[PDB]
Amino acid sequence: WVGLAGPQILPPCRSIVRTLHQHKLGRASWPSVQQGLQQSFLHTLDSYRILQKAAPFDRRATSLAWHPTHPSTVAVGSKGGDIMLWNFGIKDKPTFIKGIGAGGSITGLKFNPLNTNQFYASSMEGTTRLQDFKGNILRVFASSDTINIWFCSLDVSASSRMVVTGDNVGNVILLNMDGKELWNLRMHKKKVTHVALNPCCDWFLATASVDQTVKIWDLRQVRGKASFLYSLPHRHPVNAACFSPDGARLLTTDQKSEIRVYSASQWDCPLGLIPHPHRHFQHLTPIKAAWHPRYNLIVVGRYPDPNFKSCTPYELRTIDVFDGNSGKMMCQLYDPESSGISSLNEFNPMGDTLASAMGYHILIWSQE
Amino acid sequence: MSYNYVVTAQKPTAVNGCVTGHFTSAEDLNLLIAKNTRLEIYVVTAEGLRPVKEVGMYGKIAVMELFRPKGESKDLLFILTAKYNACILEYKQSGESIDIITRAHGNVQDRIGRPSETGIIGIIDPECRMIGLRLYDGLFKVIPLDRDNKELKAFNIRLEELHVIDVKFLYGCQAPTICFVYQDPQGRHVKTYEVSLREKEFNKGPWKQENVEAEASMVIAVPEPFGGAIIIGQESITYHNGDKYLAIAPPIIKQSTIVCHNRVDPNGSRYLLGDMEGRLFMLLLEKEEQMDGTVTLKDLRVELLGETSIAECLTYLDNGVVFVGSRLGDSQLVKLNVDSNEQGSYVVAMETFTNLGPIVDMCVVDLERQGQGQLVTCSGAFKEGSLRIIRNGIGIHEHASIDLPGIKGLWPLRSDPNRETYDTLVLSFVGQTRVLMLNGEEVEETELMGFVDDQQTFFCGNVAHQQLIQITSASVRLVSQEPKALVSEWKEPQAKNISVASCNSSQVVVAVGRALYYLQIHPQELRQISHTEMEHEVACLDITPLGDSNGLSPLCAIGLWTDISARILKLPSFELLHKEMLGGEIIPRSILMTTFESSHYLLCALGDGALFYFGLNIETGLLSDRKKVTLGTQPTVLRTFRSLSTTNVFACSDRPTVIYSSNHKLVFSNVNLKEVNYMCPLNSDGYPDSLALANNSTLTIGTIDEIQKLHIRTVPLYESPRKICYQEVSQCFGVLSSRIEVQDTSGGTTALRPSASTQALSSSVSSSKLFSSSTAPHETSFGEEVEVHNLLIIDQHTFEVLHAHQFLQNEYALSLVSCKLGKDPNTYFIVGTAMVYPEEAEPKQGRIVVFQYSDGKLQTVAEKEVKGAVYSMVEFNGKLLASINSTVRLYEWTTEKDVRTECNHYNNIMALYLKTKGDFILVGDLMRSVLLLAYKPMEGNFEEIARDFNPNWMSAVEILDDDNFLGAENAFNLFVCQKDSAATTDEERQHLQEVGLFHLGEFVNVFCHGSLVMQNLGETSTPTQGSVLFGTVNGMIGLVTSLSESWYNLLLDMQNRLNKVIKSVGKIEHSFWRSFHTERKTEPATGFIDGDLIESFLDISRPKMQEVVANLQYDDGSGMKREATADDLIKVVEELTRIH
Repeated sequence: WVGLAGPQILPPCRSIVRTLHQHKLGRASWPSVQQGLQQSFLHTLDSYRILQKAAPFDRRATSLAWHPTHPSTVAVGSKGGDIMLWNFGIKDKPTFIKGIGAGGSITGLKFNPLNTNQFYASSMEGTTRLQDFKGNILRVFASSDTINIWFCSLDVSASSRMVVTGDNVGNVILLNMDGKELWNLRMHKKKVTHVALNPCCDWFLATASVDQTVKIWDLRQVRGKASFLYSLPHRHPVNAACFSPDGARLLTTDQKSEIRVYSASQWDCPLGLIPHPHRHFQHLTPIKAAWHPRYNLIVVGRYPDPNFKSCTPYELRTIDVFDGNSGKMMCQLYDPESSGISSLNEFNPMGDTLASAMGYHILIWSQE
Repeated sequence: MSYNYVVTAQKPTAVNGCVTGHFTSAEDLNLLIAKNTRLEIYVVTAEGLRPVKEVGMYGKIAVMELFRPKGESKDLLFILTAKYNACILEYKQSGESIDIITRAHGNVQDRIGRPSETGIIGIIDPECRMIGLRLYDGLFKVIPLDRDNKELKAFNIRLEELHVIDVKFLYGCQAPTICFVYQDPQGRHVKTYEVSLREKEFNKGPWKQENVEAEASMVIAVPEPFGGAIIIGQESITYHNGDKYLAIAPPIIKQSTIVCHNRVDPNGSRYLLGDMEGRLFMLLLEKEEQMDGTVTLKDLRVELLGETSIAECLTYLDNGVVFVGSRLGDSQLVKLNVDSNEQGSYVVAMETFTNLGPIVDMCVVDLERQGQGQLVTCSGAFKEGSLRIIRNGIGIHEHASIDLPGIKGLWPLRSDPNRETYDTLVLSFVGQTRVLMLNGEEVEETELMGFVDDQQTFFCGNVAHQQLIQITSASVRLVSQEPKALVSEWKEPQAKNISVASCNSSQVVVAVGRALYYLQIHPQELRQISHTEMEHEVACLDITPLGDSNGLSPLCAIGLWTDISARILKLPSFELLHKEMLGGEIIPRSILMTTFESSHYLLCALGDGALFYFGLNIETGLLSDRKKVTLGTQPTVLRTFRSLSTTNVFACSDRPTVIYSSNHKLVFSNVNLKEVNYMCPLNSDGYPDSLALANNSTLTIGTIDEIQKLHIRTVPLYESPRKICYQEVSQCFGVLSSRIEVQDTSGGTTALRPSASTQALSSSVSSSKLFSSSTAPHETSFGEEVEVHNLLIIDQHTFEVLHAHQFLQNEYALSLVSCKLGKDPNTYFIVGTAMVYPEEAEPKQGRIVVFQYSDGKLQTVAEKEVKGAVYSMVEFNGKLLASINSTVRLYEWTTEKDVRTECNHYNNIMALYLKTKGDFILVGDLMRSVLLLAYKPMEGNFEEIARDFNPNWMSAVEILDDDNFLGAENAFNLFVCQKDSAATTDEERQHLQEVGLFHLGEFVNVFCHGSLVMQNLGETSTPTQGSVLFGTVNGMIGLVTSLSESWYNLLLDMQNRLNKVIKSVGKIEHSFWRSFHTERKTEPATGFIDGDLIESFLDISRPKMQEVVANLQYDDGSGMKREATADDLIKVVEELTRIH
């Protein structure tokens, strides 16, 4: 369960000063200093308690992307088809694209790594657009060809210059950034909820689906017809499976009350299991667990369930932060008068600001 | 723009592991030390170590193991880099050529996976069947070493034991059998497996498993006669053979943890145990011969042998000689005893190998003669805690030194005409001359006949017709070699004294008041051939023959007294061929003509220590290019020696210097010495190719360094040294020390062992009452047992570095910053305190305390309580800028001498590092990269200008100019940031772009400006622009420099060609080695150049040299392009070495 019985942090009782100086002397493993910082962070995260900037747009939030570089710029997607490009700390009226509203949900959005004036999108209209924030397409990377077939889930890798989309039937297309198809094989039997290719290994794809599996693939090696590398079975449908920065470890978030870590030295079987309510609801965007870009932590929206075996006696609509080696609650984020079920939660590139898709709202958590 | 140059001044001095075996020969016992990127190979002689080869590797040496495969006449070397470069290496000597050849090599890294917290572990099968490594958690890496596998291809085994503490291969089992301590929720346990290359998986060891002492760190493989494993921890040592278990818990371990072990006896009888306190224990395995069933282990016993320096590893060599690989202090070589002497010491330091590491802080100071520069003072740290004073120059190695004060001149001499060498050294004092006969290395006061010693000698030496000459004040004496006899004597006709002399092999030019006589040396004959008078008094003379001159100089150089001129006279006649006005008032003190690289010069030094020099034409006696240098306030006396075939000039003054030429311009290497008044080359039987050097008190015979070198002094503190700064006004250094004390049964404190602040006549303790303690003593880190920090400020003098005053801080204050300053009154020492309670992770109670020092009295002047932890402070335009925690405060100092809160900046997480330039402020925020702030006056507040995006865990930070910013992070990389301004209201000018990456390989505390070399105006060359020196945790101390756009490209190109040549020492590609590396990122590396590649240019064959220069279009400053030659680059790299 534990990724080595705790990365226990440094010198007697570990005051950061004591730890930092130790690091200075050569006497301190970086991974130790790391943990010390992580703790120092976890502490500042308790005073993050302030939502410094909140906003909506309409319909419901469905996709969240942090600008890869600016620690203020955030993109947000809507069940309607809305795209907000919001740089808070500027007070400048976010760039806006209004979508269909009917179908047209943005089921996935990543910024265009090669040009951040553009983004990619997984639309319920049945298209994966590459589009400018000043609302105009450049090239539709994939369109459906049958109605009722649309796409749910993106990634995209600057490094290998690839684009992957999962449709709602189980098909996964893989494109090069010009737009040429290399894939199409039906990798999953049902809706592909989440597609994510490895940050540290260009050709190492993880695909999660409603078929209650997460699949791991090699693109350069195994193009050869729906015959992956690993398939991970789950108690329920999988809402998301995304890699840790550095590519070792995968964070699986199932549809009911289970989050899993899968190690790179395995992949096949889970490292641990974190039990954590997040359930399926009607007009609720599926909860997804995510990594903190820097420290070894996990963020999730808790969604209290009278049937889930609560360890804690107090069960609120809190934003949960788990250890990630221990697997155990490092703290909760909760603003009465503002909190509700937080579907999506992503940290900055820098991990000093927390963006929360709170169903209908967008919340920005920052230290005083 | 933004081009950078990184060049290693110094070189890591810390030992990161040392291994023993038969690498070089087989009959040889070798010791191999790893420094970081450096591999040092030695042979163990009866008396010490003999250095055979030091190699540099494009990697940080992580695993270094010797092993002997069957059918190999010697031990091979296995190296693993921290970037996962693996290689097998072999010693080869081609008669006289030393070569390390890459047998097998590859990059064994997985394509995924996070390094274990405990780091890389490498072990080799006791039968060299395979290599086994632990790179990541839950995998065991195996390289099939057996048979021909040359790319070092490797497979992995899944390792259900996730958290591995230590692995080692067991001795004597029917399969490769691995033994390890691991950790699970149950505690720590020892388990064993078998490795089959055959099927590629574990199989199960000779015993299922055991519970192991709670804190078991070491796993020792015991050799054949026993065959078990020793497991060391705190408070316990255990033997496990597999069925057999035997353990002891000797009381004398409970003081500190055992860091390192080492086998003494090939059978495994005894083991050496290095401590952490710096102890050394002998482990003894009790052999019990039973009767038939033969050797069995009876018992374990440990005995303290005594204290070494804090050991990172050790290997016993032989004859009771041990090598101590220290990283915290000086590594050493020690002798062990059978019977312990006074104070129960079996251990005696034989040799102390100096180590600068860690180096927590350092500053640059101008101390010796103040003429730039040039010394660095650094740090420490624990009982190994020291101050290191490091300065650059040509060192002298003394071989004899006599207390013989007031020498007024020195001359070598060959008394024996049949002898090639010198045998006599003549010295002159105010009263007279004494003669020193050199026998062996033995000097001997005799006399030679024909030489008087009534009065002072101005010159003497071997001369023309197998004769000796002695020009005294009174006369000119010419002595005959065979029968030493006065053979001819010249005196000033009217019985006056000679006031100035000069002499070559066959000509003499003395001077009386104004008068000049030119004499000639002939058999038995001191033939006067010329007599003139000068405009004013004669200051000094030279008649050195230049070039194709038959020891007979056509010219005569002379300095004049009141008009202050250095003029060339046509010798034969005294025909004034060129006058030269020098300066006002100060009388010239030494003049000499000389040939540098077949070009002829006239140097001329004055009584204030100002040296002029000209390009003298031998034909017209024409002086050209008057260049002027100051070098120390003593009248500089000039002299000559011969360096190889090449001839240099020694500049005898309070700031001694040696001048030579490299291309056609002359270079001033600073001589590493106190005053030197006079000097002469002495090539004695007993002193070959040596120098006689006389200062005010001491004659010295010695050998001069071939090239400018770099040189160190130690000042031990027995305290961790922490922060340091120089208060030039009160002629004083201020150092923040800190000592480990043990919590007592009553109130805590109490040191172990006296240190710099315990031995402290004149010491103080501010008992400032501003804090309020807890009612019940919250003693954490043992409520009555274990250690406490205890931090004071100390004052070291300057010269002599006796410790002036010691001062104990708030008692629990950790104190993190030091400062010498002003804002109106006097020069203060300001200390930014911490206030660390065991116990809380976050600190929330600062203190800035202002001090004023004089006469050993150190007075707490002012004070300001802060609500955090003052991480750094800077003198800023008169104010005291301080990072407290998240916050950056400005602080002002008004009348009533209190430090008063001016404007703030709030937006940071850590804010550990500050560096200002003008009104600009660089901030290293540990938890989120770095940021530029401005103080705007006309305004009175802080304004964020730019933040670097991408979040760097920086080690230290530095400004290079108001546009470029330097960072080093936990990844041993360097990064450079950028300013700008961007069009139409929207600013990327707010984005500190990062424009330079480079994987250093070292960890940098402290950057700081200043240099170790003296810099030259007009001449030299400007591939160098800036100078930022930096301290490493391994004691390596490189410098970075601002390069030309033009220059950068050339060198960038150089590298690539240099890379095509140069047998890399494990076929590690340099570009890879340097390329910027994180656990998540790996990028090529731009904007930087490593001098270490550039400098290794001067170390290849002239063919390979011409190969690199082939096809190269070079600009030699003429603007008109030309084909570059090997020599053009040699004088370019030659120059670049002379910048540290």
